[PDB]
Amino acid sequence: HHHHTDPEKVEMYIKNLQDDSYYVRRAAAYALGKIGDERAVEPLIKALKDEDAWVRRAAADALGQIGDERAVEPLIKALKDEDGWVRQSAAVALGQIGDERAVEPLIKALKDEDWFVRIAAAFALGEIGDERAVEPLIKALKDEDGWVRQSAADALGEIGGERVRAAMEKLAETGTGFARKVAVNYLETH
Amino acid sequence: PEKVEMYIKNLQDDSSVVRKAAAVALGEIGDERAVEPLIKALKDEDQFVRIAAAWALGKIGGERVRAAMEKLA
Repeated sequence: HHHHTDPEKVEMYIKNLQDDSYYVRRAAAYALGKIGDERAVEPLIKALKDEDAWVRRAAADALGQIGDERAVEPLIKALKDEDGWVRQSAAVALGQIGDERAVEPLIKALKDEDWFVRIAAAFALGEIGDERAVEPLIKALKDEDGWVRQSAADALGEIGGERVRAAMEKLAETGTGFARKVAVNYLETH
Repeated sequence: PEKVEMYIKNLQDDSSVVRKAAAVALGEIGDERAVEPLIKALKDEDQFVRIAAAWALGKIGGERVRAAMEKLA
């Protein structure tokens, strides 16, 4: 059986976002993200401030699935959460929304202590496609983590433009290691 | 809490964020049962599920090494 978007099911899960249990609050945020009904936006925003990190993570995730821009400013605040997975979730959600107000908080997240947050910030910057990210991404080509380094290289390919082209033309001669290979490959594929 | 089999099941959910959340949950449990399902999740179509599975396997492996060294010391 396949189902229609059910308003009674969404109202149930909205109420469940204020449930005493954290497992119920978490499951509600995931079900609301899966339904993708915009009624869930303001209650999901309130859940980004939940006491439990699992619920905040789920609310950020669902808000990115829904893709509503009302969530931009609260997701910018969640990029500063104490929990690493909340920050990773908020970066992905901001990339999905694609609103340019997230560019500067995402450039800061490229310097996160967690490798998984840095990948998600690079990926979100590649999605937004804003040139302001170029020099911060070129710097992330020296990340200690290889997956962070590839994510920054993939995001540079996504942005393109004259700033990326001039930066890659230079880096193919001035760079070392992975960064130099990135620039050489960029020049052969463009 | 014996909810490990529920998250192992969630590693097959159609919602990429549910499968990612399952891999993270399993990394935070630290149970060896999650090892074979998480190694499979390293081939997931979604980048973030793969990242969560590599992270979870690291957390489980560290806990395994720590508990074994703890017994010795």
